[PDB]
Amino acid sequence: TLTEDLDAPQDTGNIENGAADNSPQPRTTFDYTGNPLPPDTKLENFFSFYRLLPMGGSGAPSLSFPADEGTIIPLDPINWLKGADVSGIAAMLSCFTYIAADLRITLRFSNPNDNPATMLVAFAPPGATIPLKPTRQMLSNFYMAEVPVSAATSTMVSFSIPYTSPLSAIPTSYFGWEDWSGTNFGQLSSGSWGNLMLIPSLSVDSAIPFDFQLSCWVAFGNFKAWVPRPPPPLPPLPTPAANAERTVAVIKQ
Amino acid sequence: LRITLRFSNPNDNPATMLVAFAPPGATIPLKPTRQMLSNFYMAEVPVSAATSTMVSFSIPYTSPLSAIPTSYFGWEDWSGTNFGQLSSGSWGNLMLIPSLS
Amino acid sequence: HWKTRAVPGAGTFGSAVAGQELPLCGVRAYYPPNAYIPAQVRDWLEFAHRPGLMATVPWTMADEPAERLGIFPVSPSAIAGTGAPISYVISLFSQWRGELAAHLLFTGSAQHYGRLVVCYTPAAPQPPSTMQEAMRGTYTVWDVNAASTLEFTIPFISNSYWKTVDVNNPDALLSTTGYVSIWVQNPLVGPHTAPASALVQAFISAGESFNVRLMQNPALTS
Amino acid sequence: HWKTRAVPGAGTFGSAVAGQELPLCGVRAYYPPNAYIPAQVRDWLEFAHRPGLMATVPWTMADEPAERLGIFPVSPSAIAGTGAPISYVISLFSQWRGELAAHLLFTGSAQHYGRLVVCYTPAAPQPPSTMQEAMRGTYTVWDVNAASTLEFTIPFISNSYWKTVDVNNPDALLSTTGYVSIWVQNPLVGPHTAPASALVQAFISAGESFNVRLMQNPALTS
Amino acid sequence: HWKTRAVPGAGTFGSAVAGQELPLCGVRAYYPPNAYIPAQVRDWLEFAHRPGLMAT
Amino acid sequence: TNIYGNGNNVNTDVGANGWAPTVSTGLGDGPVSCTPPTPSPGDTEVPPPRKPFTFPAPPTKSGSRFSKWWEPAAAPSSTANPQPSLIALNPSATQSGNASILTGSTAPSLLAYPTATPVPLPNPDEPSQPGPSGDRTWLLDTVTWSQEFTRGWNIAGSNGMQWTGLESLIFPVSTDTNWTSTSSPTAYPLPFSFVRAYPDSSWAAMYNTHSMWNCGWRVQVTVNGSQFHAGALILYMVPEATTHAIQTARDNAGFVFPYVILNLYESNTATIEVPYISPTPNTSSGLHAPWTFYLQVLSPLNPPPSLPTSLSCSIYVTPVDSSFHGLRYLAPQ
Amino acid sequence: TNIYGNGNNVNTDVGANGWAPTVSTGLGDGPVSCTPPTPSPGDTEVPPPRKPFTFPAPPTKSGSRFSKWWEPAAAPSSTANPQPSLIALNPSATQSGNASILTGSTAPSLLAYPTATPVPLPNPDEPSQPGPSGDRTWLLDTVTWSQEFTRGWNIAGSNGMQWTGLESLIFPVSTDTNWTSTSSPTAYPLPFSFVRAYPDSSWAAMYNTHSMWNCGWRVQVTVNGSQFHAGALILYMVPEATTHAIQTARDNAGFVFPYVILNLYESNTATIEVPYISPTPNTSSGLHAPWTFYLQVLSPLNPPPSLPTSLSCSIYVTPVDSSFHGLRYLAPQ
Amino acid sequence: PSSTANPQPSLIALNPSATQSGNASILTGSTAPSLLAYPTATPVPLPNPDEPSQPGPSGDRTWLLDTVTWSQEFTRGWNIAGSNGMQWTGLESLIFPVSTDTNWTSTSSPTAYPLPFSFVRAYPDSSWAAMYNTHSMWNCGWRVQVTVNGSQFHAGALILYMVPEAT
Amino acid sequence: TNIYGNGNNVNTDVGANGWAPTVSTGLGDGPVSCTPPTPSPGDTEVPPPRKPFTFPAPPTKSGSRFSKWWEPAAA
Repeated sequence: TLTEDLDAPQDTGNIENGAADNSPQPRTTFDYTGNPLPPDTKLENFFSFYRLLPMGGSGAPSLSFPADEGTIIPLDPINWLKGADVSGIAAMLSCFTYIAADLRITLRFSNPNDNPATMLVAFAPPGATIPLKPTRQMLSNFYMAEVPVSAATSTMVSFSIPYTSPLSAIPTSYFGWEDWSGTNFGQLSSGSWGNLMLIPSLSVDSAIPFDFQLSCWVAFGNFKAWVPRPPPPLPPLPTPAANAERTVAVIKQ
Repeated sequence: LRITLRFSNPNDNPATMLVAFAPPGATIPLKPTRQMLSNFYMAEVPVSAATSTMVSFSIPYTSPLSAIPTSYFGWEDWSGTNFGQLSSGSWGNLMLIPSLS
Repeated sequence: HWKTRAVPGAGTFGSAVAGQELPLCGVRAYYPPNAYIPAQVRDWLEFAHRPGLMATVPWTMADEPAERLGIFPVSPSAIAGTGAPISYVISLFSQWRGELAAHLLFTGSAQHYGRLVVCYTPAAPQPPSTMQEAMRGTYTVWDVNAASTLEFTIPFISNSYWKTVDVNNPDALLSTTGYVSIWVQNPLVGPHTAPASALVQAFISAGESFNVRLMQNPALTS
Repeated sequence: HWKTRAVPGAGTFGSAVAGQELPLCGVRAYYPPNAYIPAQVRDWLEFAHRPGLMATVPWTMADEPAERLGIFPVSPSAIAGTGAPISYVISLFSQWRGELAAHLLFTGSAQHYGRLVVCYTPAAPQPPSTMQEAMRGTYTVWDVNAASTLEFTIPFISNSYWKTVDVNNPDALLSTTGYVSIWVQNPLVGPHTAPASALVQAFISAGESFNVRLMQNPALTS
Repeated sequence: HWKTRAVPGAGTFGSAVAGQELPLCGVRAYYPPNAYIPAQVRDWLEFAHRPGLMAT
Repeated sequence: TNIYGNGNNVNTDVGANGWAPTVSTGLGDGPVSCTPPTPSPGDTEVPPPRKPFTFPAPPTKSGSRFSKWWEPAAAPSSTANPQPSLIALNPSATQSGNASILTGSTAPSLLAYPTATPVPLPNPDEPSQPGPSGDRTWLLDTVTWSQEFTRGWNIAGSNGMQWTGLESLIFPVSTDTNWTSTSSPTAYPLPFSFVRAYPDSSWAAMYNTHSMWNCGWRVQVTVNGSQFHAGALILYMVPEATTHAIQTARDNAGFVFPYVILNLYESNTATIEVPYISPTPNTSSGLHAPWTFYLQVLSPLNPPPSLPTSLSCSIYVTPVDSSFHGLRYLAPQ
Repeated sequence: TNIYGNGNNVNTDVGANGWAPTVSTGLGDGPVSCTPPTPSPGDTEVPPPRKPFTFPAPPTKSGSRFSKWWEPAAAPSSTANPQPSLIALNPSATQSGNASILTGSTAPSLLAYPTATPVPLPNPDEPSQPGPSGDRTWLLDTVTWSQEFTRGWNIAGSNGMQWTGLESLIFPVSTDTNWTSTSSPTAYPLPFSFVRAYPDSSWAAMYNTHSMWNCGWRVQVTVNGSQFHAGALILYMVPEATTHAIQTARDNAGFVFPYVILNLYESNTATIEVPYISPTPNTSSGLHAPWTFYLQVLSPLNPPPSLPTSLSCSIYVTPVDSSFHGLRYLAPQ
Repeated sequence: PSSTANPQPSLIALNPSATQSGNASILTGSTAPSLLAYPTATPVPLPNPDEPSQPGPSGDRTWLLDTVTWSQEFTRGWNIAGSNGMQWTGLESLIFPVSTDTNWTSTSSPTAYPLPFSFVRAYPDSSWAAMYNTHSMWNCGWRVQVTVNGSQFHAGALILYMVPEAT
Repeated sequence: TNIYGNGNNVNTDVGANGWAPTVSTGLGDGPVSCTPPTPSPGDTEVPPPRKPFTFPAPPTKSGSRFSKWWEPAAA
């Protein structure tokens, strides 16, 4: 403090080194004091909450698979970023290259036609051959779930998948190939958390088979993210131009 | 503040409400979408087809005002008007979007 | 047999809740050891301390001493439109408190001279008008040759212990603090071999004590 | 796996019950410290001790010694119509026991003289008629110049340990106690410069030991 | 009486899960002793060490 | 019996315990709850006049907590004695920064709410406080009392805001449009109507350019009627609210606030000592006036016949232990 | 309270405990989780240059565990001292295997990420590492700087891969089809564009025939403008990703990577020290280039009038603590 | 000081320095001569009995007076000043009361600014200004600071006299 | 076995214990119940002719319990 100082130290510095100094300057008449950090910042606390992933290569939020045919629902974190929205789970993982967690899915699906039904949900650990046309006997060895779905609609279910990847760290972006000879550039099919293949069933087996509709929430746990990348762009606000400078920094004056 | 809300759908089909809590202050999207609404906090309320399906909630005290006024004499915006009320003192907002399969 | 009655929830799926999912695997398996990947990130504030570039401000040889180069107004509304870090982090959370430092480079010839004033004026109905009125709240008259960079500190001076992140109502209480500014004081001088103009670029990185809480979807798109 | 049978309740939502609501948040957050806001209220009886104004009673220079200024009858029915505190608190609860004190101001010239009698007559089929019959149960003959105010105490004399708060059946047992009263005794005297009349205002505030229980909606509207 | 709300699973049959099946018998009965049958196999890797003929 | 029976004495959860390892466990869930933050230090200033101004927290360490990934390692009214009527002497006096007010007879004087404990300030700066000027007792408009006012008439001088002004005040503050109308004014909000009529005073000089302000207030009214006059007044000193929510043409239960009846029988004077009640440590300048001072009539004063019907009175208002934080260009208000 | 209250401080299961006897019990079920394997020994090599090469695990025991059924029994930037402009002397030098680079003025030099601890290798073999050659500082293409480049122009020499080359590169590697096009090239991936132009060097001789390779990288650029020039550059050294996901015509937040601004005001030089970040201990040869080195313009250099507009610069790239595992026939790439 | 043990380098060398105040502060490069004119005298008991009212900033920090333009045609001892100075003839026969605007506006002005009088002018809003009007006797120590940055090739000099009271 | 087996000798809840920390807990709920008030003193008179007329409770203290918000400290 002391108020008026002739000799007080300068605020000059250098930001050219990679490291940036953010410590507060000791200005006179100012008592700068630290603050405790509230625990919404830590990752493992912030990613433990469910969020909605974009389904398929594109065309989120929901996927509609016709009856009698299973959809494989790839869990590649690289497939999510394709056609990824600016805001969502999709674009948050774009900040880290490598992530490791036990991915907990909760998926819900609503059958428009009115009869009760059962989905058979299986998890094929990476990598595992997905049968081209799944059969109840073949699909079953992997791991089982039987989801009774309410006749009207909206029957949920949750899952807990441990971390099976042999990559140690699954990349959210990969620059290079996969096959030695083949192409498949820019992605790796063995880094991820299995696949969920699911085959619907109907006992009545009525005509007008129709199509089921679903969407799923995904929340990591025991999360670890090894190297950062810059977050995606957020569209800026419009310029009011009536009275500027109230919001939106002016410049070039 | 602990809310318990119930809602009854006159038409007969089962249904689901998606109940979210936007902590004060938070921008409420003008037209909510399932993806946008979801980040905040989630609830899935299955509602009985006939009617009367309830649900409860527990909301901790999020206000930065320390104390929320039940009457406020003064303005809110510096330039704007909004006299006699403050939009940042309260307990979020519950935005909820129905759905039918 | 125990006896139980069903609390009215009866199948509601929460976002934040304990357990609730049956395991879909077994044979718990260890994850290849991964001690070798560096720079492990444990926080979202570990971004807030890595700077980002708000705006490039032109500086010119022929200019008056009173003109203002730029006047960004501190806010979750104004910073979010820049695109830097903390532009994003402030946006992804619904409340913030702390003191965010604003660095300023100088990109110019080794021979240039002049003084930028960096004013910080806490909240008020109209913005500043001139250096004379604007230059009150705080300032550091900064020479352009001492270190090649200036580390300023935007204090946190305001009522509440927290500040809301608001967009649709930007000029609202608790949603803003005062304006910053950059004013000419002594215009450039230099030999006639030296370049005509020199840019001044302004970085914003949240200093120590910057904190946030209460998750919300990014508040820019919405 | 445990085994359970469902008690017939099966989804009834109570008013007073433990838990029953899934948390809709997490990241428990501390509330800015608030030690500086004074006069923190911990009770509903902390209102009952702050007086309120029942009625203003006129007093006049030309009057007989036997006339009665006012005769409020104690009750949750009579007090509730006044609008004071304890008018409201008694109303918002369904039973009350205790002794509620009745203050009386005197607003008048420094020179006035006279004696109000404050009678308290416990329950009986008809009300009082005259000071002679009314003035039995208890009274304090009060001079109008000693302190400028009189602190009386309406005792609690009645059968049961509690009293119901009833409205639709006001003249009912356990719902009332006796009447109060204010009777002239010695009419005003004063010099002929002094004002003609002087008002006497009567405050009611529940004294010590006043208690209540068993919540109900305010019993006035209903 | 305890009070419980039903997590959304509500009757899903897992593959790997604890219990979930009511016993259909009782009178627990010992299995004739069987110490005499040799070459008890405890692993699937105990096959991996027994060779097989790829190609001639 | 561990972590059970919570919020005892009632069959409900009162959130007796802010947090337990037990609540929110996977097996069972209770309602959530909160705990106090302790934002370390700061010029501990909250309610006057208990504010020390010394910061408990260490200053300038700026330690931080999380380890950055780019660094290798880092670390009365009792009936025992009754006050006599105004005939008896009973001297008293209430002073202030310099100006002081003597009185005779009996002067009711109270301190409305006991002074609360201090709390650490959110912002870091040194408050600038001025000894008088900005202290002492400032004289607001002297209001005339008249006989024709019935019960609860809300008498006020020329500096009060009008009834309709208490709603839809407009911007910014004093436009002179809401302060001039037929029949006015009902009452004066304390922060807004003090600056008006006193721009010269330092308190006035301040509170313009300083943004957030902190003051406790004490109001004093003086009415001396002759030994033969009879009447009463009330000083409510209502905390912030619109009059419509505070009181409408009733004023019957209005004694819950601070009141201190004047009662022209035994008293010439009344005071109130009010610590300031506002959310957040410091209100913003030019808006949000927390206290509003109403002056009402319990009983119409009927003067001795043959003497003038009107009677005069004044209102003395003064800050207590003022403070300010932050600077900026001058703002009219 | 045993095995309860998990992942404290939040109302959720954070998987604080990898395993407990309690979780997955018949009575109640929690989410699953994992624990580290410790695949006993192996030439403990992971990140340069902390790699010891000595195997902790016993070698040659090959004990096994399960009992076979056919055997009977078996067993800075601190403001304390600010770096002067390029006028002042302030010598510095950064050496390497043999070649070394002197500098004057102020040279910003950093080590991007702190060196991680070693981890046991999956495969069993002895890594073959060559002292220089394969060390020292190799000179990549000298790129010309020009005035007409606006902000974020991505200047690069003749050895860089073109923009469209960063997508759909094709096989195998250099076809010369993606490396020659009008206006190029945007930037050079570090592993791929180092072998190109340096087949003779041993590092080049290796990495062809050795399959998996392990190297930390350090890049250095040298620009000396006259005391009167003004401009800036940035060295991003972006980890692996397509440019489209990394940055598109914006580069506004791109400082999250390592950066080390050149800033032709006070500096002639910049370096970066990067440990290699890739999944699995060792990347495969001929594919998967983890680091990519972008060089961008913050502000257009406007030269002193009457002097030539162009300005020249070079880029020095070198490995750190190389290693290799496994052999095979020569592969072009 | 001025001791020949260590000589201050020319403006080419870096040599940082800064001089702060209540809130506002002024950085500088090169060499900044800064002195304290007279050593602080000891206190003495006040004649009057009262408590002084002193304001922390506002009324502290650094107030910016008029920015004066320097021109080449000024010979030695030209007394350059801005728009807030009192004119030469104003230094004699000022008149009452204080600023009449008659002595502050004339062809060619002004020679210099008396410190107490020309500070209030141009700063009525500041608290120091709010004070010193209504408070009668005032007590302040003063510090004045001028900032001129010419290019490495300019050559010149200035002096700051800070003359005590006299015509 | 704590707070269990209530109203023994019958398969029902007899309200043997008026109150326990255990009952009404969030985890489980039992039927409610009551306990005697003891309205301190008063001329202890109820059934003749055992009535003493002497008040056990202190007379004239009128202590009260809750602390009024307008008093600084009181006890």
